[PDB]
Amino acid sequence: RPTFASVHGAGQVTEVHAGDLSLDKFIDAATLAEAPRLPAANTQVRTVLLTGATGFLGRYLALEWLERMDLVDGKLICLVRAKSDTEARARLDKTFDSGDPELLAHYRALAGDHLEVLAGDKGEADLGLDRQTWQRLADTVDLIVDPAALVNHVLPYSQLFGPNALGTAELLRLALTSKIKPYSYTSTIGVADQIPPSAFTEDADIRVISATRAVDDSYANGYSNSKWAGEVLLREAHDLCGLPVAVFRCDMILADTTWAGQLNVPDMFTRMILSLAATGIAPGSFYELAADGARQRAHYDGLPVEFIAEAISTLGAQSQDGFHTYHVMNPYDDGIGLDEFVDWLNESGCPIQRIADYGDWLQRFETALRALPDRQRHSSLLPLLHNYRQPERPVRGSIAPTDRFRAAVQEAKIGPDKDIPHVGAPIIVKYVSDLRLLGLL
Repeated sequence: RPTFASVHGAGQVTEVHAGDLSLDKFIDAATLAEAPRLPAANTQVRTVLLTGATGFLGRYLALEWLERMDLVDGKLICLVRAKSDTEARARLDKTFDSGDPELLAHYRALAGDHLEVLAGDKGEADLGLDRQTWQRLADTVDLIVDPAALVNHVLPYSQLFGPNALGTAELLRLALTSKIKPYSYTSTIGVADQIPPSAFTEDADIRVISATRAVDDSYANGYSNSKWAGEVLLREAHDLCGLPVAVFRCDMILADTTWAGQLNVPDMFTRMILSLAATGIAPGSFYELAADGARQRAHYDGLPVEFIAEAISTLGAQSQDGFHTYHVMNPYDDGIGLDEFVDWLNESGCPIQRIADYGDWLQRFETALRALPDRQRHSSLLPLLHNYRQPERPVRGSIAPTDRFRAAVQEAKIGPDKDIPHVGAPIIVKYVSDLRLLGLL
């Protein structure tokens, strides 16, 4: 099998190059030679392969695809990690049994005729699948939707290579066999960590603007490198056979209001809301104060999960030809930041008082967190407090450009706003109600 050492280490690896991620290292010559000669899958999608359905964004994508497949009497095939197909199906079923009877009924009804779950692993040859089954997927899948990844901000690229880079290449083997398949991929806006902002855009070829990258100790260095590698491989595949590709660079994915009991508990944002609610204390401002000591206008760049899933699905690779990259970010200079979230929590009846001095708040906050019972404390912000030692510098809008994504969302009239949504009080309040349902508050 291809490995991080084999691909990038041909001393230790201190830098990686886009050029090293050539398809010949991952895919056999016969497949590569044949790919440009193959026919395309039917433009009308009737079979979808979705990875990461047990994930937070992934489960929302599974609902979108189950609904879409229900329209056309089609099939959704989900690749899930488990020791057997039966166990894999049980894991997915559990994902949707969260204390919301309506969600459970909706999933069950759709799943009965439109869902197939296969146990597998992206890092393994043939996705860990039986060869005949892999061939069936190659023959029948009309779209690959691939949000699965190991999302870990502290691990090195050497360890994230298998699930995130090699895993992309394995899916590409499928996309390049029998019939050419559109591929929708989620990346991270964090790939910009090593790219000059003046050069970073949606339209750019990632291989050109990020040809060489460092391997080091900076935050999320490994994770961002791993996601970049998947984008590079997709670019190589597109040059080879023209497969339609949609890359969605995401960041903060928030909970949403339709279904109860659905949160990404370990996520830093979830931990922050639980912590504020449980302790009842917030700082005068989460952000740097102005010269006159006033609270400054700020914006929290995050988007609710249902909107993101709908956008990835509607604007994805099956929707048009070519290679398209989108920045799934909240671009508004709307004044809705962490301080506003605290105010919304209070308006909802969750009493949170402000401690004016940031340092004073931080010490009181750590003490209060330490005093919480184990179940709350374990899911709190305490293990991540080092990230909050200083107040945040406020930003008006997003750090990333969103011109292509916003225009596409507006053109497709996605969601209630027919545009990228703002974050509102219901999103924040949903964290509290869900935390209560889950037993954390």
